Amino acid sequence: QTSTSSLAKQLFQMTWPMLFGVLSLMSFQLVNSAFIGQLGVLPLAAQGFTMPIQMVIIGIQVGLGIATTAVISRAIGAGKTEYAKQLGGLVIVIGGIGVALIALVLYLLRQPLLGLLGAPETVFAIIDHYWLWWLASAWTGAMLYFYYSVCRANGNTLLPGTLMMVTSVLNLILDPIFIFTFDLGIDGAAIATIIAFGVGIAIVAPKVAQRQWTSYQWQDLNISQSLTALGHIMGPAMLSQLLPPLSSMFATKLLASFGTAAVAAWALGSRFEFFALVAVLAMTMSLPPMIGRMLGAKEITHIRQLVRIACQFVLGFQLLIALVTYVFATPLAELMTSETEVSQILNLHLVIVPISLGALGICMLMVSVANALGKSYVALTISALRLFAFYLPCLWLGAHFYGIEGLFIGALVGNIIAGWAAWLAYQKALRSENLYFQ
Repeated sequence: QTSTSSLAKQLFQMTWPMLFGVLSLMSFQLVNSAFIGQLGVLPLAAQGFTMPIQMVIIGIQVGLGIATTAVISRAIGAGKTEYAKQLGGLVIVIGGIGVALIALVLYLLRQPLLGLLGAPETVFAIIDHYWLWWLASAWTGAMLYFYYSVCRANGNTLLPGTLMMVTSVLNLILDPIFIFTFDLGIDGAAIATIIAFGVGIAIVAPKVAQRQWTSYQWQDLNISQSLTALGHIMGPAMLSQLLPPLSSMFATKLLASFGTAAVAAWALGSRFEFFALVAVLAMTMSLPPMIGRMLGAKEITHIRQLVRIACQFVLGFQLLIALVTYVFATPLAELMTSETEVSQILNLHLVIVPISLGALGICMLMVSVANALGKSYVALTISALRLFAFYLPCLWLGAHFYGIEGLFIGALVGNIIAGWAAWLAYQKALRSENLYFQ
């Protein structure tokens, strides 16, 4: 009886610092957009065309972290102590060089990239000097995140969780000082980020080295086999990241047919989703290290128990959020926007979609769990199935025959099927190979 209780408590202590960390980031990024917005239309338009490349940088970013968490934590479970810290140092290296190359390429090809996005001619002039500072903030942020991945892989989410809160507060304070006081404008937004993340790096890196989680003594390390182990998970994981923006991207091509108010409501509605799913998002970062470590230690019974405990939480916890959002949908929508036409559409989104978020959370959880078991291709399938087989077809059918209301209903049944399909893929993955014999 203690076994279930012990696992449930281990999961909670592992997840709650990740949760407060995730909440800190999204909170600041909202306040940061308000700060940039006070500069003018053209600056805010410049930040708008930067988000596409950000989601790609972040896509590559967490793709490596997922591989890092899975490969390293499993080595610890197997008792491969030295191999675990050598990999830690290897991740920091390939992440540092790889992201530096992307950032270098992105800046050189800015003029064509903004062409495919079709930006105003004035926005080009802002990007020329903003992306220099911003891509530097992107590299710095990726590095800090890589240190976090090494911490989580060693069973520590408290330290990255704590530093995410510290890095957000510092970023919040430096924002008005560098943007307005020092009068740097939009550049001050990126500069405030480099310093906030740099200070985060200054704290975590000595701590990680102190516990010998990173090593650069690669004298007895098979580089090619180690890069194969990482790349095996990293490969499909990045592709899995390229799909969720396409869920909201392709949805805005459909949206434009119903006016400028339907689009604005969906931007707000989908923004609510991320906050309504922070618990699952945090669990996506705390569950893989536990699973990966147990897989190496052949604790297969506890893996099944933990995943089911985590599944029961997500299903029940998102049911409550759905219920709360349901009864308070009208004042919530009117609080999120003062545009009456936008509020009414958003009102409909908050009583239809949120009840499906428990199913979508399961889908998210299975993708992260599948990756932790080394099943990166099983994970990619679930992601691709969710997007092209269920979500997009259901959105389009509802939008074609029933308009904005049908589109929301489509999102509902699309998430329910996805989550139920994600669970079955998981069950099938356990029967494909006996985990007791690797």
